[PDB]
Amino acid sequence: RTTRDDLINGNSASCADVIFIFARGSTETGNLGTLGPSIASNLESAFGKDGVWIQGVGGAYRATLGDNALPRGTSSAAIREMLGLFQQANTKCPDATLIAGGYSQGAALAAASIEDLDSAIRDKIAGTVLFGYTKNLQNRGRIPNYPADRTKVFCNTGDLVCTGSLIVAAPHLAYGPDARGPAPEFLIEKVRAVRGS
Repeated sequence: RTTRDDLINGNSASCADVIFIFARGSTETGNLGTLGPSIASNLESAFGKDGVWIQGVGGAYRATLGDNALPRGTSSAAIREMLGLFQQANTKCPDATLIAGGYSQGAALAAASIEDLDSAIRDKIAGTVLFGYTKNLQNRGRIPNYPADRTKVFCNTGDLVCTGSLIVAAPHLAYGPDARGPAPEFLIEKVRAVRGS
């Protein structure tokens, strides 16, 4: 449900082919929040339960609302936590294709982590999805040091955080349909583009 630790719990001897690391929004529960479970269900349908590991960013990432105001849109401790997860994936399963995503503060977290990542690991992330991306305007719809063709941003009209503000309006809470369809569609397509099928 809202908590998935497939990478942490996973057996190195039987690595999944695909590893998905997702960061939840502010004040959300577990380590997947409101959108992560929907994406996970569809990924499992496409790759099979044993074909993909779903890993939420928990630990030091408290998803504290106030941290949206920090320089990178999240805390240093949260960035360290997500970086460590990408590092764990790379060490535990060097041949797995990675995919990532985040919502709201988690989208800023995903962008900051990917920017700081060792390039050899960053280059293994086949696709990244960002919902209600709080640094959308500041970063011009991109994740620094990461290609545009591997990035998909879902920013609703009227979602003020996509337009340089930190005000939470109704459109910021309307990403359900995207998480159920286009987001997993994009991730599956990007994985198949490099892995074949």
